Amino acid sequence: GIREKIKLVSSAGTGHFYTTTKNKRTKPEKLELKKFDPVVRQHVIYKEAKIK
Amino acid sequence: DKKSARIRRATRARRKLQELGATRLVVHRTPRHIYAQVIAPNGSEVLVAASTVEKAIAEQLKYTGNKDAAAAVGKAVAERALEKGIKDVSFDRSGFQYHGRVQALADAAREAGLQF
Amino acid sequence: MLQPKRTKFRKMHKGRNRGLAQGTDVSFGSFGLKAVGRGRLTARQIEAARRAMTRAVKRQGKIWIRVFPDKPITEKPLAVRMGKGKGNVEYWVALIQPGKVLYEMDGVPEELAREAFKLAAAKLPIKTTFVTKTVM
Amino acid sequence: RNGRDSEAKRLGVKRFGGESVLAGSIIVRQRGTKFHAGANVGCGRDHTLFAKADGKVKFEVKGPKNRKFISIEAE
Amino acid sequence: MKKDIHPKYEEITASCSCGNVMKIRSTVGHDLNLDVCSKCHPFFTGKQRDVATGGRVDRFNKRFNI
Amino acid sequence: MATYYSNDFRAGLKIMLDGEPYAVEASEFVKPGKGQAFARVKLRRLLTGTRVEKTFKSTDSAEGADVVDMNLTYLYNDGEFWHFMNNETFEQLSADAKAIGDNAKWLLDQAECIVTLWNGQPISVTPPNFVELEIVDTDPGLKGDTAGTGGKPATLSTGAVVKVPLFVQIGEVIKVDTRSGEYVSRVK
Amino acid sequence: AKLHDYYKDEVVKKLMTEFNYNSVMQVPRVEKITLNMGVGEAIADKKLLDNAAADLAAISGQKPLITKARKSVAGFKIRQGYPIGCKVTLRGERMWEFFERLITIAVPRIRDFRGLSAKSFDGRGNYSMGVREQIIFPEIDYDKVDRVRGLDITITTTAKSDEEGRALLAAFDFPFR
RNA sequence: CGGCACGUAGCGCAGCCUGGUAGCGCACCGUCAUGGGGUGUCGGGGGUCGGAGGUUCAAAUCCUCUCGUGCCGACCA
RNA sequence: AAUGCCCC
RNA sequence: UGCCUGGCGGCCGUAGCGCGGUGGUCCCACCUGACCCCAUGCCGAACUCAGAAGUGAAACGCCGUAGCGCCGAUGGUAGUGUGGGGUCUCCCCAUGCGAGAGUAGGGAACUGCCAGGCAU
RNA sequence: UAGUCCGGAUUGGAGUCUGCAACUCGACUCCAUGAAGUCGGAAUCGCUAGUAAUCGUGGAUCAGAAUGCCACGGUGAAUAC
RNA sequence: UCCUCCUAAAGAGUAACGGAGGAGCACGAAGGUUGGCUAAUCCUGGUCGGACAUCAGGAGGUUAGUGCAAUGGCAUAAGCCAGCUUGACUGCGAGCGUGACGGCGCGAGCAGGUGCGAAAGCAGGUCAUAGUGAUCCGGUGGUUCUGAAUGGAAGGGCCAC
RNA sequence: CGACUUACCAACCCGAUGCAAACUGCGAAUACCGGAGAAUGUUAUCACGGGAGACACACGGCGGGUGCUAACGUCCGUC
Ligand SMILES: [Mg+2]
Ligand SMILES: [Mg+2]
Ligand SMILES: [Mg+2]
Ligand SMILES: [Mg+2]
Ligand SMILES: [Mg+2]
Ligand SMILES: [Mg+2]
Ligand SMILES: [Mg+2]
Ligand SMILES: [Mg+2]
Ligand SMILES: [Mg+2]
Ligand SMILES: [Mg+2]
Ligand SMILES: [Mg+2]
Ligand SMILES: [Mg+2]
Ligand SMILES: [Mg+2]
Ligand SMILES: [Mg+2]
Ligand SMILES: [Mg+2]
Ligand SMILES: [Mg+2]
Ligand SMILES: [Mg+2]
Ligand SMILES: [Mg+2]
Ligand SMILES: [Mg+2]
Ligand SMILES: [Mg+2]
Ligand SMILES: [Mg+2]
Ligand SMILES: [Mg+2]
Ligand SMILES: [Mg+2]
Ligand SMILES: [Mg+2]
Ligand SMILES: [Mg+2]
Ligand SMILES: [Mg+2]
Ligand SMILES: [Mg+2]
Ligand SMILES: [Mg+2]
Ligand SMILES: [Mg+2]
Ligand SMILES: [Mg+2]
Ligand SMILES: [Mg+2]
Ligand SMILES: [Mg+2]
Ligand SMILES: [Mg+2]
Ligand SMILES: [Mg+2]
Ligand SMILES: [Mg+2]
Ligand SMILES: [Mg+2]
Ligand SMILES: [Mg+2]
Ligand SMILES: [Mg+2]
Ligand SMILES: [Mg+2]
Ligand SMILES: [Mg+2]
Ligand SMILES: [Mg+2]
Ligand SMILES: [Mg+2]
Ligand SMILES: [Mg+2]
Repeated sequence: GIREKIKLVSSAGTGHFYTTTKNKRTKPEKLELKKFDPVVRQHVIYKEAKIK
Repeated sequence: DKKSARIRRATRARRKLQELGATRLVVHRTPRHIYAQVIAPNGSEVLVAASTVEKAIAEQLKYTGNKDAAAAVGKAVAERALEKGIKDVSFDRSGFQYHGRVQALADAAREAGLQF
Repeated sequence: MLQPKRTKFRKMHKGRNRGLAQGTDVSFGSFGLKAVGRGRLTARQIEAARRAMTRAVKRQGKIWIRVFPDKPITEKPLAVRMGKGKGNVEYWVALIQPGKVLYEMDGVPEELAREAFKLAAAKLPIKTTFVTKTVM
Repeated sequence: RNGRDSEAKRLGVKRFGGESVLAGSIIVRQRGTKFHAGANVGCGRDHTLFAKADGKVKFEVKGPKNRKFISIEAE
Repeated sequence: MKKDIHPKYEEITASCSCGNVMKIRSTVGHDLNLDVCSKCHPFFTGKQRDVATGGRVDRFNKRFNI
Repeated sequence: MATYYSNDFRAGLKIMLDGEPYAVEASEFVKPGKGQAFARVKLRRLLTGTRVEKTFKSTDSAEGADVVDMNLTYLYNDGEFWHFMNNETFEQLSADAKAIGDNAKWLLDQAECIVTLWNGQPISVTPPNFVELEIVDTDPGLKGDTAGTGGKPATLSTGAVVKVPLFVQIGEVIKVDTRSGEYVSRVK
Repeated sequence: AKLHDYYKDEVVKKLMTEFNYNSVMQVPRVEKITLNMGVGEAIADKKLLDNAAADLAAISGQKPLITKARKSVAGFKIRQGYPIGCKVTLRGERMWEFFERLITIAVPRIRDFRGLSAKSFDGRGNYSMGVREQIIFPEIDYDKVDRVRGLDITITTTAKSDEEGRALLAAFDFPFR
């Protein structure tokens, strides 16, 4: 239960976002990945953020 | 047992080709020679074979185990195949690193026409 | 008192005892005590029979115990209801089928072995018989 | 401290030897590759061998290790 | 042999007190002065003087006698 | 904050009853013939440090709390605060006056002292059992007419006062037990 | 390469006439000299391991490989994966140069040299030996060095038995005895 | 019977939660002080955790089984 | 005007 | 066509191990060397590359050998479906199926495609 | 300014002398070896002037066998409110 | 409540306060791909070094390993190492398995857009099976779909705590 | 500092003998799935719809767990 969940918000200017979990303790640095963004149908970088 | 090592290296891709049922072009590089032959999808029957043991190439060449000789036998095998009507194959490096002599044979074959 | 030093599991299913026996040949010694009946010997009965026969030969010759109690037999305590898990191991048992040779002995005359095995068998719940060694 | 078995998983063979089969139908459900995939059959992520064409199931024992192979004769 | 990985390795002269000069490739960088090389080491004319067995009754009778 | 039931928790748990952390030290579960079961727990109030007595009902129960203890090492004091650090995470931390009550005179620097933190925040520090300290002030002992041992009052570099035998003068490091506030040896 | 030429010109035919070999490929020939410096104190201090690696790179002509704990052993508080050693493999001209340097400079320089053993031979010809001070190699200077290390040499040969391996080193007039 | 919480230096207790070091008091040993004993002062030593099997790189600590000692009730019939 | 017990 | 050797199969121990012998014209392996392609968590060891002075030592291939492994009986001796029976915790009879282990024995593989040397 | 050119213990080898006789058990010499020790815990001792401190010398006993004992001089202080 | 083995009678299923154990996770690499490699344990030789570190050879053969219990599997490795990366993608889905149902699982193949590979190709998480909570109510972002006269808006709907 | 003697215990291998529900380098009879064929069977099969009851079973045989291979015991599978 130490592994919180996060959302990877799109950098394509949309509000689209994935959602996974990261171990906030051993990897404090933000997660940045390139996932498919279906609202513009491109592969764009995704920058993590708080679920809120 | 270098033999067995490279055979184990080849076995996976060889069985994947077996399963995909593709006509595969195999090579076998020794220090003093290089060989090639395309084998029917069942694997038991061979279609055309071009080797640097054949006089038709051994005469034209100066040394047998080197990149230009590999390109020569690659040209030979792609030409013989295309003549026989085979033009779509898959390359089976048979365990050897795709580099140097084997890569030269592959580029010569691609150039002479064998689509892969 | 024979008992396995370790066992993989503590308790064992009851099971049945059907069929003939396996070690039906006197191999080591020259005489043996073959079982004719069918049942389950305990470590206590095996030890009692051994004591009887070794004393009857007066620490002479060589004997072999061809069976070994490995089956753990359990019992419920007294004044306890019938549910609530399996019991707890009381003693150990070696299932016996007809023909299983139980004890062996050599180095003593045939008649002395006869008497020793009589005194032993008088303490076993199975009906048994004397058998001698045979070639082939 | 006992009595905690699990739900049965319904593994086993679903279409036995010489059985007509549409493409995409499970043949065997297993845990490990007790049966390996052969001609025209696949291997799922949990090692369930399914059909990849239509035809009649066949069981083989090919291999240098004497393994069991499921193959579909495409009829 | 990689390029920047390994240290320098050049031909270096080694002179001993035996009077033997030796051209050797090594990592010592500068020249090299030896005190004892193979051919001068007291290894083949030393197996007796480095044990010194002797005999006590001989020592005694040399010390004195009747 | 998993809720805990009375006939479940043994010693060691840190229950959170009534906006206040506690610590079960002992507990006696009773199941009498013909009546509701209960536990007589010997609780321990974990903020003032007083032992309370609570008979709990099988059903009556409480949520847990994040009260934990591990080995922090004292660093420095500044104004009203004491700061300590871990040797396995190196996480910085700051306490307050309340937490360090009467242990102010026992902590010097680099002492490895167990602290209880709650809500990720210290509430009580325990000075190492024996601390080496130096004496700021003493009256040069003169045996005079003493026929018994005598003893002598001696302030220390941290303010504390201890009875030191007679010879310890000034500038001599002594060893005191924080537990009893008493001299143990003059560490050479 | 001096010793290598010497080998090719004298030692092969000497061993031929010695052992009545039929094919020249039968004669034992060395393949690699392996240098090892197991520094158990590395878990306590890694800079010690780095200095040991530097000293080994000095004694030989190569950067050393940092061996690591194959298994996790509690008897020495080593966990699997810890860097606890150094290694150098020497083949070819580097092997021959180090071999010459060793048997001609370092062996004479070792303290109280009464000869090397003739029975440390693996039973398979492969010789191995050890040193107790790394300063016996002129590459490193004892005023520059801080801690005295050790190491062990390992002469791997293609000798079937160890009799022929020892005879090979004797043909190389190895100073064992 | 179960459950349950203990078993750690000669004695009494910590530690154990949250694996890597076993600590505290008295006692014990040797000086000193004293006419001598004691109180006192200065110095020293001692255990490896009831036992066995597991997890683990490693168990006083975690699991499980045994042995021993306490405590609770084993009721309505 | 701190402490200072006992001697078969 | 006959034998040798390479690769790719079929088959998956009657096909594998062991011991003895043997092969270099060709092929193969070792081998030579290393600026260049490429490489070593160091090492031309391996992986590569450029070649042909030497050797069949190792390996690899082949021949022989029954010390193992392995196969294995037509055929004979446990269990069991159906029906009936008993002295019924376990057996018997009629009928159908019929092992496992062991014995005799077999066994030093068989074969397809295409490629290089003596006879033809 | 270092365990050192401090310290000399311990041990190996070789000798001298006395004495019937230096093994147990003498003293001394030569070569090598080079421990502990870096000013000493609680406590405790002597000394008020040619004294303490320090440096040598002799004698008795005695063949040989003193760092002990008894004497002798050399240098020579601090403090006593 | 869930997972593994036996009971369980050679398809699936099968009870007991029957016999044994585990789970309420971990991982942005411990995933994808390409290339490469093969263990445990003993023997001998070797500086400190020793029962056991690191080095070398030999015998051995997967007795090893797999993030975690047990079972099946794994050498083409599913085990170990390295480079580049985000397929731990979005919309679907022939056809099957498993459920009283709610549901749960497997899946070739199609479209868009990537990753590795020379290429054939592989990739919609991890050797597989535990690692979980229906509905209501409400929160956050998107979205003209609705919007009580009309234009907005509030509030609902659709999509993703 | 080295060790000499030897009434006991003995791992690893080798030969021989047994045991196992949670052992398997072997392995049936039955049962189960699929295909084909004849005879027979008042479609006996499946789907959709209207109406239900029922979900306390018992004993005997066979295979077992539990119990004491005790019970007109108890819990399953099949008839
Ligand atoms: Mg997701
Ligand atoms: Mg039996
Ligand atoms: Mg060898
Ligand atoms: Mg009532
Ligand atoms: Mg008194
Ligand atoms: Mg030749
Ligand atoms: Mg090479
Ligand atoms: Mg040539
Ligand atoms: Mg057989
Ligand atoms: Mg038969
Ligand atoms: Mg019958
Ligand atoms: Mg048979
Ligand atoms: Mg053979
Ligand atoms: Mg000094
Ligand atoms: Mg004198
Ligand atoms: Mg010292
Ligand atoms: Mg005085
Ligand atoms: Mg006076
Ligand atoms: Mg004097
Ligand atoms: Mg004098
Ligand atoms: Mg005199
Ligand atoms: Mg004087
Ligand atoms: Mg079943
Ligand atoms: Mg049913
Ligand atoms: Mg549980
Ligand atoms: Mg791969
Ligand atoms: Mg070793
Ligand atoms: Mg294993
Ligand atoms: Mg992987
Ligand atoms: Mg469906
Ligand atoms: Mg897994
Ligand atoms: Mg509700
Ligand atoms: Mg509401
Ligand atoms: Mg809402
Ligand atoms: Mg509108
Ligand atoms: Mg309105
Ligand atoms: Mg709205
Ligand atoms: Mg079985
Ligand atoms: Mg069935
Ligand atoms: Mg009809
Ligand atoms: Mg109906
Ligand atoms: Mg029923
Ligand atoms: Mg009875």
